[PDB]
Amino acid sequence: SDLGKKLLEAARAGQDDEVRILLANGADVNTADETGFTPLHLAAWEGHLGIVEVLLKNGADVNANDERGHTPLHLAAYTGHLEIVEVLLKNGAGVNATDVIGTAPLHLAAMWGHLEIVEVLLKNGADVSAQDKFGKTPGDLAGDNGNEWIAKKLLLAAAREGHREAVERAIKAGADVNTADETGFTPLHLAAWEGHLGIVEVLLKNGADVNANDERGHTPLHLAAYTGHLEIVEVLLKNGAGVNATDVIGTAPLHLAAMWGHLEIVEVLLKHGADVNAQDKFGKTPFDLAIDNGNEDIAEVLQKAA
Repeated sequence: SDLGKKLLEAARAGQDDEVRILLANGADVNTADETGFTPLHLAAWEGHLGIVEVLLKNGADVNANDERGHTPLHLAAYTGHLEIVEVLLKNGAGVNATDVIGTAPLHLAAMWGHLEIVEVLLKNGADVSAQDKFGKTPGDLAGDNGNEWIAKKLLLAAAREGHREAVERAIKAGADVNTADETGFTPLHLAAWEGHLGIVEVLLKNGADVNANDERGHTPLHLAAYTGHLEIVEVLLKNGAGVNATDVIGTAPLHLAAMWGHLEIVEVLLKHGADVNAQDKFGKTPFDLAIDNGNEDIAEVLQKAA
């Protein structure tokens, strides 16, 4: 096992050239010392991007467990090397790998304040509601530690993915219910777009702006009529959400509801009192967009109202 101890000292030191000589000689790429660290762990700790790509292309397991239950992704979120976190994820690493306590890479990335590391985990399907042994969520790890900006980015991912439990606790921690992302989507937009009704009423009960606009003037009432979730449009209109509100292109929720074929939504929009006369920037009424699309039932229902 002399080739493995010199491989661990070469992968930790950063001499990538000695790794090439020893791997071509037949050294095990997944040799574990007394602690269980594979060369992929030590290279992800010291931050040598060159050695990691060599170990991953010859057959190093991307989910190598040490004695403490740390995968190379767990050590990649703790050090803060953004370039190393995405290389492991593209090879098929565990986005929600647990620790001895149950700590996932989403927990460690939000604990030390690595925002760009937290953002890449959320793209690869990370569970924000993942719980460890003590009952602390990355939303709790972010709001208590003092990283309120990371708590906003974590609250937004929870409303988009659909984890209802990890939301009200962050509001109890002082999180902003009207916080927006890069495009302006509040958690009210993300909850009505994916069709997860459970946050729509509880976020509405705390005091979220129902007629809030994004960077392009899109209110959450527009998104509810687009996907066709009728049970969400009824709750939004119950509180007095703007039904005649349009975006920068003049697109009303009636324009979106008539394009995709949602008869039960078009009726409830006409129930609260919406004008068919509204047009977009192309001079197109909800009647004309339903004719070319291939959906005549909506065109006939508004024709009876016109």
